[PDB]
Amino acid sequence: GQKVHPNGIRLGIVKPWNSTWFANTKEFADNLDSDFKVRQYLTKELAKASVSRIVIERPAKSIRVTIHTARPGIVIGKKGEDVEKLRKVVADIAGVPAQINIAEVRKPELDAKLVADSITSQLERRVMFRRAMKRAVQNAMRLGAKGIKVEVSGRLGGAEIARTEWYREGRVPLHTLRADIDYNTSEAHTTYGVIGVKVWIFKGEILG
Amino acid sequence: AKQSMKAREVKRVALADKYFAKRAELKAIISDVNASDEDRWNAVLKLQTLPRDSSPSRQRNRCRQTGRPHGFLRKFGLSRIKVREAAMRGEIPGLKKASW
Amino acid sequence: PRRRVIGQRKILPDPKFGSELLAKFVNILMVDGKKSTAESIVYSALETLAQRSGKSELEAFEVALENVRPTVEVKSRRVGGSTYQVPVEVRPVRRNALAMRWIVEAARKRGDKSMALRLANELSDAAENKGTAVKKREDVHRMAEANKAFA
Amino acid sequence: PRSLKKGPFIDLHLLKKVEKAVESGDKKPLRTWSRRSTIFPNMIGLTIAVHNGRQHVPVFVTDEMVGHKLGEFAPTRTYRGH
Amino acid sequence: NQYYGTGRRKSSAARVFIKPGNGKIVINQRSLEQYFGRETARMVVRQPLELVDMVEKLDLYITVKGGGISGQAGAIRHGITRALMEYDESLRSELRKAGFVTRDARQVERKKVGLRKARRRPQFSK
Amino acid sequence: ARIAGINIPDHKHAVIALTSIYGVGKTRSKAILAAAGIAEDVKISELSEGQIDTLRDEVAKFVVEGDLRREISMSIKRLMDLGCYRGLRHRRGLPVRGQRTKTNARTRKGPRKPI
Amino acid sequence: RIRIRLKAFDHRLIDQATAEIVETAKRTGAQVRGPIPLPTRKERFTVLISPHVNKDARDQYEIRTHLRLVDIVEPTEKTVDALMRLDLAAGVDVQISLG
RNA sequence: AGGAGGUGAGGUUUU
RNA sequence: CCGGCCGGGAACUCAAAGGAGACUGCCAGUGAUAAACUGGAGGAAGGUGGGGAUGACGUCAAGUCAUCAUGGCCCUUACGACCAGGGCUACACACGUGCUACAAUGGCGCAUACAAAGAGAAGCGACCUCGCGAGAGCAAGCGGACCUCAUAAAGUGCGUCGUAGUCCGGAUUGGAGUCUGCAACUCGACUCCAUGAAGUCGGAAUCGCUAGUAAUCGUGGAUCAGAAUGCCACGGUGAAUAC
Ligand SMILES: [Mg+2]
Ligand SMILES: [Mg+2]
Ligand SMILES: [Mg+2]
Ligand SMILES: [Mg+2]
Ligand SMILES: [Mg+2]
Ligand SMILES: [Mg+2]
Ligand SMILES: [Mg+2]
Ligand SMILES: [Mg+2]
Ligand SMILES: [Mg+2]
Ligand SMILES: [Mg+2]
Ligand SMILES: [Mg+2]
Ligand SMILES: [Mg+2]
Ligand SMILES: [Mg+2]
Ligand SMILES: [Mg+2]
Ligand SMILES: [Mg+2]
Ligand SMILES: [Mg+2]
Ligand SMILES: [Mg+2]
Ligand SMILES: [Mg+2]
Ligand SMILES: [Mg+2]
Ligand SMILES: [Mg+2]
Repeated sequence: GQKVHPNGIRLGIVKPWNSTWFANTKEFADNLDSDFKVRQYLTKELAKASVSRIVIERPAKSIRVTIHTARPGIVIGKKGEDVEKLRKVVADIAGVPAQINIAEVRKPELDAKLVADSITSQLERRVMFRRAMKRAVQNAMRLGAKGIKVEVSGRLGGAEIARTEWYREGRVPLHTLRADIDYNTSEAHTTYGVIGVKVWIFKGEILG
Repeated sequence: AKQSMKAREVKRVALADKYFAKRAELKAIISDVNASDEDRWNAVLKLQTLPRDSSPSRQRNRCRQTGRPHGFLRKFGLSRIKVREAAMRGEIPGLKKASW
Repeated sequence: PRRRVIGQRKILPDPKFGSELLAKFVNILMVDGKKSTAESIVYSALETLAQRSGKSELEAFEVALENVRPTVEVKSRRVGGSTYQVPVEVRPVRRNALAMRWIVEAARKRGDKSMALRLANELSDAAENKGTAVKKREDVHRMAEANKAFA
Repeated sequence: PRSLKKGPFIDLHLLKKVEKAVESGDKKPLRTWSRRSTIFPNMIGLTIAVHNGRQHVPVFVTDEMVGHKLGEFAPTRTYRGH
Repeated sequence: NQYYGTGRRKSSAARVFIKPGNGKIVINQRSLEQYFGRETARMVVRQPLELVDMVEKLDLYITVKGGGISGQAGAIRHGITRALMEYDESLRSELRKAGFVTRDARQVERKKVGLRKARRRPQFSK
Repeated sequence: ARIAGINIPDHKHAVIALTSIYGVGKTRSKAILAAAGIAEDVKISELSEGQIDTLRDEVAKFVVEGDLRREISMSIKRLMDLGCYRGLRHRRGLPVRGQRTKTNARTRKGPRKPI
Repeated sequence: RIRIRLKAFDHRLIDQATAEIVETAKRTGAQVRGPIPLPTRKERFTVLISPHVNKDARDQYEIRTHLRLVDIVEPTEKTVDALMRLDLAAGVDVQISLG
């Protein structure tokens, strides 16, 4: 615990924010609480569908949610059977009219959240941590990424003593801010305890 | 924090919002310079009979996620740990660590 | 310190006489950044010393500084487990700094009612070759001459 | 201390109990928990056992104790030296 | 023809306007003696004019804001030097020799976390 | 130079001199001087006797050493006899206004005393 | 005689918004005083980073609320309708007043 | 670069 | 109408947006024709121009099961739930971190200049009246380069004290009061009238600091109905020394 969050340190330069709405002191707390509620609802409902990111905006006292996911067909439904329900519940929670947008995440193996969730699912399904890490690293390195690092910590293999294992392939410069670093974490709850997974992906430096 | 603590906080908020006007009237009567010396006494007599939870001074500001009383920030409505956790991921707009 | 060579910094001269030794003296005498009070005290003391001794303020300060100035100082060598205090010649800048520091300490230890009066009396005594400042100088010289056997 | 214009503070649950006893003459030791209330002249002559935290300490109110807070006459923490 | 100069310091800013005249000085609708009580400030402001003999030939009007007495004096001196450089441009080689052309850059260092001051670390004991 | 039964120094100014009495400070000295029409740059000496007489008359309006201490002692004894918390703290020799007794209570505890 | 204040968190998004507003004004009118930058609100927070005993380790965050002002001297009815008509992206709030 | 002359807490334990 | 106030201006500070610039780029010398080192030419900055964030595989089975999540154990008419009072502020003591000081480079009285950075809608609270004073009343303005907080202080000039436990020191204590808060006793803050302790530069030993740094002087903010000498930032004066 001596490392800083790359996504939090690259907010100003490269990485965008997950919430681009404006308010004042009187509304900031309420907006953050509503965003937390809707994010908790979405991450609990769309668990099967590979969901990557949720951006929230509040223009003209209305809420615009944009879900970047890898399974738009099952996220939406047959002809709007689930997206309409999601819009209705989001509008009911926020007290304002809602507009939901869907974005497709091409190359799902290059997204930190999806890979971390897959690793967590495999760990809770009793798949080998080393095998999962090697498969994920190889897939992410062959689909066109310039570097990947995967770390797994805590009660590996049902042992009585925790440990921290990790794999690296390529280059993952964390001290370079202009570098396009995608980082995320995940937690698996197995009968032997809790296991933490962290993923860093490098997508090339940015100029501008 | 604790479900009991959160229930106490929400009950106190509801009572304060219910009895805000009645207590304000009594406070105005007490603070009024030109008022009956017996009416001003009956004002405090009636005021001290109201439930103590109906006072804004008895409700503590906690985190809307956990309920931690210490480290609370009013603008964000969360504790210091949760504010940092949200900022590092980007849920809070324009909250970037800087230097000068 | 250990590696770098320290270049000196520009020191602003005083306006009353256009010198730099007076500016260094008022900087040494200054505490908590009270440069205005230090300058006023120094100017009053210099005026009193000049009207006492007939000389000018700058000449009186120079002769007092020359009288207080030492030439050698005892320092530890520590070849092995030995506390050998070996004498060595002192640069003029450090001589002036030590003289000013000793004058300030003597003025502070003086029992008069005003710091300006204490400083003026100490400067007069230094010019007349007396006082605790010249006693400290004599003690340093005696220690150096006792340790003269060490090169 | 308390603002002079507001006046002394006293709880109704003790005010009623003392104003009844004033005419009732039931000088048996009353019991109370409100040690934050002032002492009125009508209380003089009665015995009140006030809650110090564990039990009720009895106090006989006198003339010299009017403006003093009631809780001042009941020790809270036991101490006898080392 | 009115020449202009600007000077800065830690937190001060001074605009100086120079005109050919008889050396009178106006600062914030006042005078140098009434404004700067200490004469070290007067020495600082007149130092360029003492270095190059143009005291009794330039009437100047100065507006200053921010900082303290020394900061305002330094900003005024810098503005006067810039105005003189605009006036003649042949005095730059001499002013830079004494250090008047070069611009002050020392600023109040910010306070940090865990230290009672900019560099004053708290006391240590085992 | 004798006021209220005590002696008063002569080389000091009137305001400082009046503060030597138990119950008179700078405010109660300046008020007396203003009421009696006496400046503050003058000393006890260099003054007539009518000024001192009217100064004593104006001082008599207040409470001074003879009655000042009696009132304080009576209040302390009343508190101790009543048995209030403040009176008990005075009996024990501890701060009465509300402070810390774990550390930094030397003024009431007296000098340091080990086991 | 009509003043609009725009507050945002991005100096580029607010610049785009005020440029669009200036273009709309130049289309449906003229005599625009131009975008004038107003002082930025630097709101700073200092929080702890450990859930336990660590005082010297803290994180300092800041929020830079950028502010712009636009004044229009010929507020025609069509210009006012278009200004109320057009909407801006999130993260920018616009207050419109007459004065 | 080769040959010659010296040259270190005087002591200070256990875990 | 003496106040940028009112016509007026895009010149200036300044408010922010985009750019230039500082990169060993040149000159001379040394260096193994190199890297590299010393000086100076220009230049606002010369060698990382200053400061800050950013803290490599890893140790300390280091800390947090009481931010939170969670494997396992534990009670489920109580290790759960509600309320009143008290306690977390005790006290023969020992320790750390800081504040006030021990005094003339000063205390006190009058007069008078120069700032920066921030907060404000259950809020900031002008002007005026009253109270010596904390503050009370009517009541504008401001969601804020506009209005309030908010007078900056140290500083300077003119006087007094004249080396004393002092016109230093304000501890402690008594009385009378103000504000917030249903409710200031055990325990809030502040004002006035008095009281005016110990202390006169501090033992072994030890701490921080190499420049706008140390030292010193004020200001603001988070927390908060009210409650910091603490914490986080801001500027004013401003060093000595480094063989
Ligand atoms: Mg870190
Ligand atoms: Mg780096
Ligand atoms: Mg829980
Ligand atoms: Mg509270
Ligand atoms: Mg600390
Ligand atoms: Mg420590
Ligand atoms: Mg206390
Ligand atoms: Mg043994
Ligand atoms: Mg050079
Ligand atoms: Mg352990
Ligand atoms: Mg525990
Ligand atoms: Mg405690
Ligand atoms: Mg004086
Ligand atoms: Mg008045
Ligand atoms: Mg003064
Ligand atoms: Mg005093
Ligand atoms: Mg007093
Ligand atoms: Mg260093
Ligand atoms: Mg508060
Ligand atoms: Mg400072």
